[PDB]
Amino acid sequence: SDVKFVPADNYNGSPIIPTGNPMIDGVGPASWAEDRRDEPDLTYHGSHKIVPMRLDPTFSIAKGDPDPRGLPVIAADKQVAGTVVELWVNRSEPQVSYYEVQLASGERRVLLPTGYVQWPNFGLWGNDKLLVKSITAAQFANVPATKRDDQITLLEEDKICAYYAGGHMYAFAERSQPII
Amino acid sequence: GMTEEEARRFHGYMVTGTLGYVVVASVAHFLAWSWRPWF
Amino acid sequence: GMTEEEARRFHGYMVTGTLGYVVVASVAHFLAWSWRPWF
Amino acid sequence: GMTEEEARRFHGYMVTGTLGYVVVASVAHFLAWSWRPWF
Amino acid sequence: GMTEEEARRFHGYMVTGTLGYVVVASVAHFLAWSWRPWF
Amino acid sequence: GMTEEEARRFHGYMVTGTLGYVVVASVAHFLAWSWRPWF
Amino acid sequence: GGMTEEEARRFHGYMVTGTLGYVVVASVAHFLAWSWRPWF
Amino acid sequence: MHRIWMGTDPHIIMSALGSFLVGAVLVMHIWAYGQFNWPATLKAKYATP
Amino acid sequence: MMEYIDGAQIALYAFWLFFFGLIIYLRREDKREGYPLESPQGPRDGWPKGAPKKTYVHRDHG
Amino acid sequence: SVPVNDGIWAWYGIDDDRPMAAWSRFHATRCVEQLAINRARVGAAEWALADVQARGIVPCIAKAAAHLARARAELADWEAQGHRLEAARKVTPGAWTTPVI
Amino acid sequence: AMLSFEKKYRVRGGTLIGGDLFDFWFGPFYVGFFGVTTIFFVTLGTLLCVWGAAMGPTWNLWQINIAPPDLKYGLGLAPLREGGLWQIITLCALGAFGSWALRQAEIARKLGMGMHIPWAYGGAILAYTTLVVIRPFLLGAWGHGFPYGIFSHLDWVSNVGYQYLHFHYNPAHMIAVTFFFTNCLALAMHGSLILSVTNPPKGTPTGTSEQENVFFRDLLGYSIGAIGIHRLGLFLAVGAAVWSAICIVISGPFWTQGWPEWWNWWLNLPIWK
Amino acid sequence: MHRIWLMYDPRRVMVALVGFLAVLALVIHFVLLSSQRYSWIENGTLGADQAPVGAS
Amino acid sequence: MHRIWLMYDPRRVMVALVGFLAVLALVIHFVLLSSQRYSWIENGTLGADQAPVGASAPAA
Amino acid sequence: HRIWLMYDPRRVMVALVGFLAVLALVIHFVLLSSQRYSWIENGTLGADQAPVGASAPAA
Amino acid sequence: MHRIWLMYDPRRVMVALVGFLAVLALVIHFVLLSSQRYSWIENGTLGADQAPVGASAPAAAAEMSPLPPGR
Amino acid sequence: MHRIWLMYDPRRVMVALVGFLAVLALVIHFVLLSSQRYSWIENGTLGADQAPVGASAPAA
Amino acid sequence: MHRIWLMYDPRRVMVALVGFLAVLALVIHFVLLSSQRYSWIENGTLGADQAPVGASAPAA
Ligand SMILES: CCCCCCCCCCCCCC(=O)OC[C@H](COP(=O)(O)OCC(O)COP(=O)(O)OC[C@@H](COC(=O)CCCCCCCCCCCCC)OC(=O)CCCCCCCCCCCCC)OC(=O)CCCCCCCCCCCCC
Ligand code: BCL
Ligand code: BCL
Ligand SMILES: CC[C@H]1c2cc3[nH]c4c(c3C)C(=O)[C@H](C(=O)OC)c4c3nc(cc4[nH]c(cc(n2)[C@@H]1C)c(C(C)=O)c4C)[C@@H](C)[C@@H]3CCC(=O)OC/C=C(\C)CCC[C@H](C)CCC[C@H](C)CCCC(C)C
Ligand SMILES: COC(C)(C)C/C=C/C(C)=C/C=C/C(C=O)=C/C=C/C(C)=C/C=C/C=C(C)/C=C/C=C(\C)CC/C=C(C)/C=C/C=C(\C)C(=O)O
Ligand SMILES: COC(C)(C)C/C=C/C(C)=C/C=C/C(C=O)=C/C=C/C(C)=C/C=C/C=C(C)/C=C/C=C(\C)CC/C=C(C)/C=C/C=C(\C)C(=O)O
Ligand SMILES: COC(C)(C)C/C=C/C(C)=C/C=C/C(C=O)=C/C=C/C(C)=C/C=C/C=C(C)/C=C/C=C(\C)CC/C=C(C)/C=C/C=C(\C)C(=O)O
Ligand SMILES: COC(C)(C)C/C=C/C(C)=C/C=C/C(C=O)=C/C=C/C(C)=C/C=C/C=C(C)/C=C/C=C(\C)CC/C=C(C)/C=C/C=C(\C)C(=O)O
Ligand SMILES: COC(C)(C)C/C=C/C(C)=C/C=C/C(C=O)=C/C=C/C(C)=C/C=C/C=C(C)/C=C/C=C(\C)CC/C=C(C)/C=C/C=C(\C)C(=O)O
Ligand SMILES: CCCCCCCCCCCCO[C@@H]1O[C@H](CO)[C@@H](O[C@H]2O[C@H](CO)[C@@H](O)[C@H](O)[C@H]2O)[C@H](O)[C@H]1O
Ligand SMILES: CCCCCCCCCCCCO[C@@H]1O[C@H](CO)[C@@H](O[C@H]2O[C@H](CO)[C@@H](O)[C@H](O)[C@H]2O)[C@H](O)[C@H]1O
Repeated sequence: SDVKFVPADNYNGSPIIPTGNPMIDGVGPASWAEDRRDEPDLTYHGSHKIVPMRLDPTFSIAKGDPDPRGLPVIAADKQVAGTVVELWVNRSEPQVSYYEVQLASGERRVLLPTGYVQWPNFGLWGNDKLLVKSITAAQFANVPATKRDDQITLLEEDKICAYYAGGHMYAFAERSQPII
Repeated sequence: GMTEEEARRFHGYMVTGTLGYVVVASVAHFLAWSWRPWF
Repeated sequence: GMTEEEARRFHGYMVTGTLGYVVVASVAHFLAWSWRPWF
Repeated sequence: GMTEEEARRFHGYMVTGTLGYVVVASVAHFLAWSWRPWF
Repeated sequence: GMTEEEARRFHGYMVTGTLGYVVVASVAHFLAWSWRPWF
Repeated sequence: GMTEEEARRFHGYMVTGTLGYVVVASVAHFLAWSWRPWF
Repeated sequence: GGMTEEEARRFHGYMVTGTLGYVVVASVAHFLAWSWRPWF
Repeated sequence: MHRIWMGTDPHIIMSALGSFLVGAVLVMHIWAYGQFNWPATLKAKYATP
Repeated sequence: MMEYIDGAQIALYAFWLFFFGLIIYLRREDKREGYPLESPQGPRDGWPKGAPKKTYVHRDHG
Repeated sequence: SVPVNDGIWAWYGIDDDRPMAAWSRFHATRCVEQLAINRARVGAAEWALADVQARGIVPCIAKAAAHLARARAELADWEAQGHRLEAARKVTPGAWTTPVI
Repeated sequence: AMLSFEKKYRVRGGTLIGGDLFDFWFGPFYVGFFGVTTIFFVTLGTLLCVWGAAMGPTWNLWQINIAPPDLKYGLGLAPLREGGLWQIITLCALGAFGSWALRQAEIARKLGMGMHIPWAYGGAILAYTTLVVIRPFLLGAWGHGFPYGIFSHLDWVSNVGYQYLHFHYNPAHMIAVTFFFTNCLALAMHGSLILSVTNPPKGTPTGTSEQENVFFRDLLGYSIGAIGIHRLGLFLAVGAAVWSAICIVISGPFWTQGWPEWWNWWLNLPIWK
Repeated sequence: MHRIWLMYDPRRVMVALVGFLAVLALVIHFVLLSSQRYSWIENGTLGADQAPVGAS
Repeated sequence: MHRIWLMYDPRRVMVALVGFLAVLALVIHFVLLSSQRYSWIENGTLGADQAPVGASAPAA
Repeated sequence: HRIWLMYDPRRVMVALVGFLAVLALVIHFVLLSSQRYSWIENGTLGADQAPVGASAPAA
Repeated sequence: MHRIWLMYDPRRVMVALVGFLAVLALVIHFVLLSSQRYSWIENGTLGADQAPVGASAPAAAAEMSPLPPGR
Repeated sequence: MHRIWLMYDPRRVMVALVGFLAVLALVIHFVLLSSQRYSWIENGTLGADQAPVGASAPAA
Repeated sequence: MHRIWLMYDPRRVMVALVGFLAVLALVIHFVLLSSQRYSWIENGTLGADQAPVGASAPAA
């Protein structure tokens, strides 16, 4: 028994049903491109494209924007998941690709993609906590780990991003059901 | 998934509600017919 | 969800709400009828 | 966080405020009617 | 957050500001009425 | 940092400048009315 | 940075003198304009 | 009979009763001013020729 | 001396033949990923048959 | 420009980060929030310096040290606000029972 | 049939209405409750269009013309052969387009995608609803809608424009046109750039985001960047439809004169009156 | 006969059914409301012999 | 009867109900205001025998 | 009274006020656009002088 | 009802209040300035009996029509 | 009263006020300038009896 | 009064002030130049009695 899903019935257009925890097995909106190349993305000059900002001294926060480091992360159940302790930057097109969150409920640091963070009041004011609608504060403990802490492979990028994407369906049982 | 006795219980309500609606609609047509017949 | 007793008490307000609403509407229709009848 | 005390107290303000508004509006209609009746 | 002490203090400035505004507005209306009544 | 003494001092200037501006605008309206009254 | 209270008063004296001198020129301009073609 | 007031708020009761009376009394007056031709006869008495 | 046939009509059918050629080409390009399709009756290609999956030469070092 | 934390509301004069020596509940709330954030921000900055010293990458060590110093300077700025509000809290009658700092 | 990677994505859940009841596929298509309502309205509307062609003068595709009622019918349903059919088809159209957008929302929720596509389509639905619902309602008769016919609706567009003598002078229309033209330019540049780095001349290595960024920056002087160009393309394409809705709703309900004489306010600014 | 509710969850049918009947009732009323013979808001008081007949 | 509120969330049904009734009430008032016979803001003071009536069938 | 458990007063109060503000503004502008109640221009007319819409023609 | 000051930041309530009053004031002024009767900048010195009043009923001549003949 | 300058930044409110008065004053001048009664650049030398007045009520 | 320059950067104020006076001066001159009475480049040599005046009340 290692197949991640089964057909809901035998008819031709029927959905599949996951056999385990779909966020972890990677089924439905939690699935990732499992064949994706397990190497880092590279710049035009061949250096690692995505690296913690701590390891490239040319990068800095833009003067008008909030510094996310030290801010608390608020998860989907409104509990504090942790605090941001590092930024990861894309060096080909200068931007923040990930926050790295020190978990409050353990010893791990996990990556948090920027596309899953909302700022209070759409960032028009406040700018003093991060909102993560996708997953609960408990589910942060299972965010996929990178093999190293100074680089990330294209496969690890897919696994981490897919994990948060799955939470919009799987974080609470009610999220899968219709509104009416 | 719903059990067969739950389905049987609902079916009794669903038949009765439908037929009650159809009965009320038939009286509405009787009033409309008396006021201004369409045939 | 909700308990069957909590459903029971809610229904009584929803019924009397609907009844009070129908009552005002019925008076409003009789006033309208007395001012300018439509049949 | 609501409580049954907070709810019951707030209900009094909403009820009394609503009714007081409807009283002031009823006078406004009395004045409007006396100036230019719409029936 | 807000204390009742500030909430009660503040309401006193609201009332005096409001009354001053309504007093000025009602003088302004009665001036306008004397110049050119709208009923 | 800002003391309540400085808030009190600034309030003195802000009120005086506001009232002095309204006084100058009063004299302007006195002159304008003398030249060409609008009522 | 900032500005010192002595620098503020030193600036203010020129600022007032500039403003006064400018108002004087504008006053003479308006009186020349008025005696050429009054607007009231 | 008094138990009918148990579980009520007396300030709601007086609010509802008071508002009902204000509504009813106004309606009754504007109706009655219509039927009884008063103050219309009052105005016509003191009106100017 | 052809009354019905005129140059604007001739041009328009010239375009239609090019355009339907172009749609075919684009639908061949659209199948370089995800094809052939899985089916309970075995692989399926749709129509037109897709162009083969490309392999991309990476920048040698930088 | 708008300040980061009051943002759009700074156009209307709400500006709770400004240095305040009188007691004011709004500034106290802001200072408690910003102290916790800046203490965590210092804690992060010195973890970052320790990591880069372990790797030994000199220009990164230099920048991480500069960042830590800057983070300490910002924390000191908020601790100054906390103390001057603490002094006012003790004497202004309506003020909080809990300390600001 | 399924794409080679598709099967693991075909889970239950993400519906707005109906739950598991319609949560299945038919060939490539996702069905769902709004799929069922889509097919209903599409079928009813299309067959009523064929009925409109049958009782009209020709089966010639270009010439079929299902026209709205006379203005005298106001906001009522007209006799079906006198424009009431156009009204029933319009209700089917509104139902079909709304069902399509909600079905897109169900699909996006099932894939863990953002709601950008349903809302972008809402821009087009807004323009259609302006043309057949809002503007005719503000004018007080459904007969102000455009007719359903491949060329007869172009006759309507022509005549509505000349109701304002010189419709090019409509200021919202100038903005809408500028968005449409700017969108098409931006689409040609974005397509060209991605293709030119992914399909370089034979024997050249595959390009990079840096080369794309450098070239673009020589075109406009500034870097738009990867997410920026997709924000721009969405802003331009949807803004074009929104300004189109504005330009037609102000023509008639709010401005009734020729559009050239609207520009009189510019000539009379006090600095140069 | 009750087994259709083992195929179709009744709570998800009944919401669909109500929508269909609400739209159908609105459509029929508006079709009548703007007919000549049944425009009751304006000619409802006529009586059956005076009501229009669509002869031509 | 009350098990309907065990099938459905009462909060949702109340918002659905009030929305339908508000739109329905607005539609009916607009239909009346838009008619001839019931355009009450302009003609509400007319007596029941002077309010408009739509035309009868012809005599033949 | 328990309806206030299901809805936050901080939302409800604004929603109710927003509804009333819109409804009041709608009714005023509908009346102002009428002929009978165009009170800015004609409010000084007596109730017998004020406009009335057309009647049934009887012919 | 002074508990309303517990529900919101009072600084923001004053900003909202000032906005609402300012906008409503400008709405009522420009409505009046657009009317005939209260176009006070042009006609403010007219006496109350001289100020315009909206007509109770326009006349007509039976051959005249304000709108062209329609279809 | 003066504690309002704790609740709001003086430096900031003054800019908002001064900007508002500039805008208000300019609007009122331009509204007057485009009237007939107060087109003072053309007609400012007319006496008050001689200046334009909007059309009156008298009519057939 | 010089404390105002502690509250505001005087170099920001001088820039805002000078720009305001420049625009205001130009606006007034172009308004006057577009007028009839003060079209001074064409008619500046006319005496004060010869210069245009805007239309009066009819007073017929
Ligand atoms: C105006 C200028 C700009 C106008 C701009 C217009 C742009 C239009 C672009 C899109 C048109 C193509 C759409 C498409 O590819 O759908 C997939 C489908 C199937 O192939 P597949 O997807 O690769 O494989 C799946 C299939 O093999 C097995 O799937 P499954 O078993 O799960 O499902 C059952 C089958 C049954 O097959 C069908 O039902 C196909 C019926 C297609 C009819 C519509 C053709 C429209 C051509 C328009 C171009 C032109 C035709 C003249 O598969 C399906 O169920 C697939 C359903 C696809 C539904 C697509 C509906 C598209 C309707 C577009 C209407 C456009 C009207 C303008 O493809 C086809 O069946 C063949 C299409 C071939 C490309 C068109 C080229 C025409 C060139 C001229 C004629 C050439 C003759 C040799
Ligand atoms: C907390 C107090 C209670 C209350 C307690 C009383 C009492 C006690 C009396 C009334 C009376 C009246 N109330 Mg009250 N009333 C309340 C709320 C209301 C509301 C409302 C919108 O909520 C309305 C419309 C009314 C309406 C009315 C009238 C029917 C009546 C005459 C006064 C008046 O017009 O007051 C309009 C309402 C207000 C201005 C606000 C309510 C409070 C004020 C102070 C008025 C009522 C007290 C009155 C002055 C007492 C006089 C002495 C007694 C005769 C012994 N009440 C609140 C909830 N009401 C009197 C009555 O029955 O006369 C026949 C009376 O004796
Ligand atoms: C300096 C502290 C006080 C002050 C102290 C006094 C005193 C003291 C007197 C007045 C007087 C007057 N003040 Mg005061 N006054 C102040 C601010 C104001 C403001 C304002 C916008 O803030 C205004 C409109 C006024 C207006 C007025 C007049 C109504 C009145 C008559 C004199 C006059 O014409 O002064 C013209 C000036 C102005 C309109 C503006 C400038 C204000 C000047 C700087 C204040 C001093 C004026 C005083 C008359 C000087 C000579 C008297 C000395 C005691 C010898 N003052 C400040 C805040 N004012 C007098 C009065 O009431 O007589 C019956 C009077 O005795
Ligand atoms: C808002 C910016 C632009 C925009 C965007 C846009 N359009 C979109 C989308 C987006 C983002 C989609 O997601 C959606 C889609 O799925 O595309 C594949 C769509 C789409 N844009 C479409 C077309 C379209 N968009 C247009 C315009 C625009 N679309 C805007 C300019 C036009 C124009 C200007 O003419 C057309 C024709 C469709 C291909 C598709 C929506 C498909 C859909 O709704 O499907 C369900 C309905 C049917 C298949 C048929 C309904 C039939 C009716 C019941 C009967 C016919 C009535 C009709 C009114 C008759 C008209 C006759 C004409 C000759 C006048
Ligand atoms: C212009 O002219 C044109 C339009 C063109 C002319 C043509 C028109 C056409 C073609 C019309 C077609 C019409 C049609 C065709 O079929 C119409 C079909 C109508 C139908 C089927 C109506 C059915 C109504 C059913 C109702 C109302 C049921 C109510 C049920 C209730 C209330 C109870 C529910 C159960 C509960 C509450 C359980 C409680 C206990 C529980 C839970 C427990 O105990 O556990
Ligand atoms: C132009 O002519 C056209 C238009 C074309 C012609 C066509 C017309 C047509 C087709 C009309 C259709 C009409 C229709 C249906 O079809 C109409 C259906 C109407 C209905 C059903 C109305 C129901 C109203 C109910 C109301 C107002 C309830 C009020 C009160 C409530 C809720 C309770 C409040 C208290 C609460 C909540 C707290 C409880 C305790 C709690 C929570 C606790 O204690 O826990
Ligand atoms: C003309 O043509 C067309 C338009 C077509 C014709 C048709 C028109 C139609 C369809 C009209 C429909 C009308 C309608 C339908 O519902 C109208 C419904 C109106 C309603 C519901 C009015 C209700 C108003 C309620 C008010 C004002 C409440 C005030 C409360 C106050 C003041 C107290 C606040 C409480 C606080 C502060 C709490 C303190 C304690 C706290 C915080 C604590 O204790 O914690
Ligand atoms: C013509 O056609 C159409 C337009 C259609 C017709 C229809 C129009 C309609 C529908 C109109 C509706 C109008 C309306 C409805 O509600 C209008 C409602 C108006 C209202 C509510 C006005 C309220 C004004 C209140 C004011 C000004 C208060 C000011 C308070 C001040 C200044 C004090 C500030 C605090 C200080 C100084 C110190 C604090 C100290 C502290 C903290 C400390 O010391 O600690
Ligand atoms: C066409 O007609 C339409 C338009 C249609 C008709 C309608 C029109 C309408 C609706 C109009 C509304 C008008 C309105 C409504 O509110 C108008 C309200 C106007 C107001 C409030 C004006 C207030 C002016 C206040 C001023 C000028 C203050 C100046 C202060 C000064 C100078 C001192 C500053 C402090 C200093 C110097 C100390 C620093 C010390 C320091 C640093 C230290 O000590 O350290
Ligand atoms: C058109 C723009 C505005 C034109 C008006 C200009 C102002 C005209 C009147 C000015 C009169 C003097 O105004 C007066 O100045 C003194 C300082 O000198 C201010 O005094 C203020 O600061 C002092 C400390 O320096 C505090 O102790 C005092 O409580 C406070 O009010 C007063 O608040 C103000 O009332
Ligand atoms: C006692 C007076 C003390 C000083 C008062 C200062 C008053 C300053 C101007 C007040 C009016 C400004 O105008 C008012 O601005 C608020 C600011 O939120 C707007 O408020 C709204 O829009 C803003 C953005 O613009 C949103 O962020 C906000 O959530 C929303 O409520 C109002 O829609 C507008 O009417």
